[PDB]
Amino acid sequence: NLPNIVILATGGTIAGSAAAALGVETLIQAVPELKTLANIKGEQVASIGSENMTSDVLLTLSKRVNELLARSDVDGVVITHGTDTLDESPYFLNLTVKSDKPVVFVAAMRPATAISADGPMNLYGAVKVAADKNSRGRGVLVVLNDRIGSARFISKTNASTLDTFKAPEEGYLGVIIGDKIYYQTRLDKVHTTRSVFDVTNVDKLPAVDIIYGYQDDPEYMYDASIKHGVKGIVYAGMGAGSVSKRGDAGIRKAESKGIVVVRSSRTGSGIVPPDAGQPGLVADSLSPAKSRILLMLALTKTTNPAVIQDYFHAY
Amino acid sequence: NLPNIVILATGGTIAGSAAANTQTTGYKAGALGVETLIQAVPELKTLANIKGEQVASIGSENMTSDVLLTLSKRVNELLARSDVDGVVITHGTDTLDESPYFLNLTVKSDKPVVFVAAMRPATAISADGPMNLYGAVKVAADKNSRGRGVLVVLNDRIGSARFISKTNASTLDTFKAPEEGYLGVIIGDKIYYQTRLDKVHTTRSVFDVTNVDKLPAVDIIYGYQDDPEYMYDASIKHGVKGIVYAGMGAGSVSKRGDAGIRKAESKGIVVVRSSRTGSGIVPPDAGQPGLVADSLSPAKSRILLMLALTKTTNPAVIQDYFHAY
Amino acid sequence: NLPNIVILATGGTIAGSAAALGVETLIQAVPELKTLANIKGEQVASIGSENMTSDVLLTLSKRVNELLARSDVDGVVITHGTDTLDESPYFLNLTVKSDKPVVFVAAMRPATAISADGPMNLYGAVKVAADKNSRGRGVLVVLNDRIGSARFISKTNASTLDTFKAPEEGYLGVIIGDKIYYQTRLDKVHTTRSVFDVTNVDKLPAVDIIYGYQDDPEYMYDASIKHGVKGIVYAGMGAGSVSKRGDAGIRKAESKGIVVVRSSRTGSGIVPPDAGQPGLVADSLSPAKSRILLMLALTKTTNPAVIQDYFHAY
Amino acid sequence: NLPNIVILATGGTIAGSAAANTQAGALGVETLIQAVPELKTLANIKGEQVASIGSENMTSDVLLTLSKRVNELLARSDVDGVVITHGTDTLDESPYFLNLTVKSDKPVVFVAAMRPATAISADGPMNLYGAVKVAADKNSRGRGVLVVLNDRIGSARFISKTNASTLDTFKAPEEGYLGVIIGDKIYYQTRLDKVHTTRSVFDVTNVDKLPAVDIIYGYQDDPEYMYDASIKHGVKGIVYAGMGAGSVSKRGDAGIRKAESKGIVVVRSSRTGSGIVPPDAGQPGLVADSLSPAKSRILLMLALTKTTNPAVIQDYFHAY
Ligand SMILES: N[C@@H](CC(=O)O)C(=O)O
Ligand SMILES: N[C@@H](CC(=O)O)C(=O)O
Ligand SMILES: N[C@@H](CC(=O)O)C(=O)O
Ligand SMILES: N[C@@H](CC(=O)O)C(=O)O
Repeated sequence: NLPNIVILATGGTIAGSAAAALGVETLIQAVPELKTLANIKGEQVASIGSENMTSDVLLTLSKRVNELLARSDVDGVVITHGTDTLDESPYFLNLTVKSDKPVVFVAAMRPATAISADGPMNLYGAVKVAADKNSRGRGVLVVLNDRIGSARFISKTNASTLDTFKAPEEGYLGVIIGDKIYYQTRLDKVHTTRSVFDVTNVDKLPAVDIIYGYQDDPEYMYDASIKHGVKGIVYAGMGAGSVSKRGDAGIRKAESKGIVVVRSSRTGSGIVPPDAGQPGLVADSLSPAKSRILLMLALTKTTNPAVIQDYFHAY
Repeated sequence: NLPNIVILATGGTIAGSAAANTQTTGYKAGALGVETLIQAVPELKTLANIKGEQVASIGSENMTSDVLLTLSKRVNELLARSDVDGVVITHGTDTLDESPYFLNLTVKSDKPVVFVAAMRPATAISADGPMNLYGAVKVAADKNSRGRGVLVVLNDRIGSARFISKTNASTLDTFKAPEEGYLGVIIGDKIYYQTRLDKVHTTRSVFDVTNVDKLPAVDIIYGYQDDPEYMYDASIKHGVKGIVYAGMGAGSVSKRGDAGIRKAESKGIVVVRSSRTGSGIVPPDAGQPGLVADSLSPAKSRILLMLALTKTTNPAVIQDYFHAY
Repeated sequence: NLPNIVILATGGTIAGSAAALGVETLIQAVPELKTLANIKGEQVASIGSENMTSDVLLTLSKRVNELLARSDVDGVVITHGTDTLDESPYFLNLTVKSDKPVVFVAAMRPATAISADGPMNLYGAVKVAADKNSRGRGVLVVLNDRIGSARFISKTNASTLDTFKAPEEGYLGVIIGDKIYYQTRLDKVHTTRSVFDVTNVDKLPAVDIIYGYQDDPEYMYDASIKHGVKGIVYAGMGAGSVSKRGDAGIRKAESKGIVVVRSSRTGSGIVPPDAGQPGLVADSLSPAKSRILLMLALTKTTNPAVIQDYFHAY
Repeated sequence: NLPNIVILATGGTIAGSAAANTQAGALGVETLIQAVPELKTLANIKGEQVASIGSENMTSDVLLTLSKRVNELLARSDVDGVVITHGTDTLDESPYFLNLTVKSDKPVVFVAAMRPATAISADGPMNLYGAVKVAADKNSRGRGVLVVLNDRIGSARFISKTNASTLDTFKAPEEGYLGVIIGDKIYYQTRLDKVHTTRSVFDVTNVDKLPAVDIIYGYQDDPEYMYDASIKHGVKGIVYAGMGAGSVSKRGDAGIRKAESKGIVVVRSSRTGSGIVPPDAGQPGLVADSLSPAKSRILLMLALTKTTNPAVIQDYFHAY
């Protein structure tokens, strides 16, 4: 009679130890309170720092997620993950998961052996959220610090705080307070069941690099991407994707070689607006790191700029 | 009879023209002169005797350190004069993260140095420029602005060069510091100071570019999943003196990054691990290469690192700098 | 071919003169509205929103409902002051019953100020209202290039242009470079799905807001009691926490049939249920929005459990 | 060798228990101290139990007691600083009281915790550690009264509970934090540009009862009678939690004026949660500057022990 939730562990600080790494079965054991929310099965997809998360491991994760959500005896899925790269992995699965069932990413800033470690509660909130049927159809979820954020908006905004994960402009989809879920907001983009993206039959994703925008920014960074035959480049623009004349050169250069370039921003938030005056596609409100994921996945369907641009406004 | 303020222009949307007023995105930055700017706010004659000066007429995307030196040498030139009470600097927003901070390190006077910008062209409806400029001259003329570090004014806020930054691509209230706030606000034609910068700045800064003609080259390299090593090889192949890593979370290096950083350190390039995050502390970790950016943005870390390398190549001296400025 | 939009004028700083105004002056001032829609102006009232009252709200609410029921009205823009934009839009959010966009707009600076925000806000509001894609999103609050939900957004700073924020909830959408980007949707009961109708209401119940604080006087409840208020909202310390003096005074009111909601003086967040304390609980609703919900709920029911649920659903 | 730090306990959720860890009985100061053995690496601790209450119930009387005692401790050469355990519900006020009230350079760090000590991932232990770390840094000196939760060091003058229930609640969007605590080092970033502690004129050393000040909220249809009830019960000051920038409706206008008739001092603050309420000649009452309703009661309250002069009280609000 209780929901059947699978915890796929991938590593991260939620799984570390010290005197201030640890497998899935322990994370579960450190919170016996999980018993009261779901029947839990644990599975170890990887044990790496999320900084070392790569498109390849994401292909395995995504495939295993869809494989499990296809099952009649799996109600939702909770994914244990680091925070340094939690910007990208949930957005990946938001684009790539074929189910309506809850996929929920959980993480912690303090390791399990820290004074007032956030992992235990984050995990509890994440399983509770996953075990809720009202949690379906919401897109991939990101749960830490009592907040349920959308994979499309939520990112790490502070380097070291427990409350890092924010989306200033779009808030949190909802909230977990006093052992109650409080949904307030619904993502208004294409995701999960409605997404045209399918990585089920993909062995390898196209390479996509990220170039920063800044005063005196080198044109030779683009030459690198161009040389190594990268498929896409995400410019992390000054302000609203603004390019200097080196950005301009580098980008236009890349574009003649058939490299799809998307101008995002280095600011943290907001719309990069369309502009005939500048080269490259526009990222809408997509962060540089999430733009990479969308571009990377977009480059498995098409190379067409207007089409991909279309994705960038809808996804 | 009243304070003598000088406005030094560098271009930017504050001085952008556009064909129509409904249009907010995609125009000509630095199309108009400091005199056109000043003329549109005749209210400034209530605050200051104003002299305008055109240092540059570029969009701040194209702001180069070469113009920064020139600008920094000029501010110091003026504030040393008896007839100059404070400077206002009109500037783009795209790169207003870095120019204020630069002069925060290189200005040598108590006097107010207030950068000012607009998110909307002068032609836009409800253009923020005039009010912003009014506030900028206000702050500058007020003796009580003295010794507060270099200041950034937009949207009735007075932020510190050290903390403030463009936090949104396109909104008027872009310039924020979640963790540090604003030194002061401007409300009902009054200045309210609330905060002071608890870092080293201006008069007490050890960095002096009065006689420097070429600042050392510093590249920023982003952190992300599947980040390539070859970007580090690129900076090395080009004789760069410092690299700022815009790291994942608190400057976390991937395998590729660790190796890339480490190649750079071999050939004597100083590496600072900053954060793509947007705020907060990158703490020392002796299990990771390069030094640590404290709470300085990749943009700002690039500036300090650059100016640091004019003084020393000592990794420990520079690490001290990040913790102090 | 171009959408029909009625701008309903209520007053506010968006319509103020200085030495450093009717709906038609406002319209005249943004000639670019003509590119967005065909515009009719109406002056519902001309007050500072600080002087906005339930009975003017009713007049407005019915008029809005009346306008939106026409074939030839596509949407409604309400010009209004900021000091009470917390309340007015939420009111309409529950009482309106078309999917047609109802867009409140305001300005922190008067039209005469350097870099006055009125014109641009008014432009945005109309653009939003004239967009087919705006339908059925609940009542909206446009200022400073954001589309806020009436359920969430509130004045968070006394005097800045960007005052209107909902930290926990962000914006519904945004207006950048002359285009609208919708991003999130109100996951609460609103407009067409709301049970709250005021068509047949002449006077709304009286509801007071009492502030929570160290040494808070119990007599404030005694006062609200003397004047036979129907409901009290408590702007509690923290998550709606009562002192002994608040505990007893609320319990006092509750025994006289007055319905008490416990909200927060904090600015955001959930006041969770608690059997150890009296009053109902305000979910994430502010004190000012709690008033609007409670006073409307009092037109329907006096039943604590039903009222309580409204606060979790609406 | 190590700094001597006194912990003064007043109660609060930091000292709060519950039946299960997934969700109240009181816990002593020494229970809080033994829960964190790592404190001994930071300082010598003395525990002192001043009160044991929810901060809902914190009164101006106990704050007087809390003040006199903190001044008495800090006056000693062998006391380097004091950490105060206090509920979150009324940390808006107590800290600011002490900020005007303490005569010492020496750190006064308030600490609290949003989740009970009993709760899974409870925030009490780490918060206090932080609070003691700050109180035992000699660099915490001369910064005014300090508030530590969620790794942040906030100024008493600015910081407030902005969310009902979350861990990161205590913010000040316009002013930020004075410092933060990250990876077991303190990082100072900002200084309070206001009169505080040693420069304050507010002396309650010989004050037994504080004047009464009510807070009356501003809203649509706001009743004039709140003001009358304030008046009837001999209140010496009223703080107005106004609409926008302390804006008064016809009723608050009449009501304030009435209270001004009786020599009740009124301050127009704001219900919004941040920002400047400007002077407006065409409106009654004094003006709060950027002070919240809660902190305004506190500043008004103390000003009325010193003076009843409208001009002088207004100066306090632009200075403190
Ligand atoms: N390096 C860690 C950081 C964290 O989880 O907080 C990670 O795996 O992402
Ligand atoms: N592209 C412009 C943006 C602005 O100033 O608002 C610049 O940086 O010059
Ligand atoms: N007093 C004005 C303030 C404003 O609109 O900004 C009002 O009507 O609310
Ligand atoms: N009721 C508690 C709330 C808390 O501390 O979290 C108090 O203020 O004492």
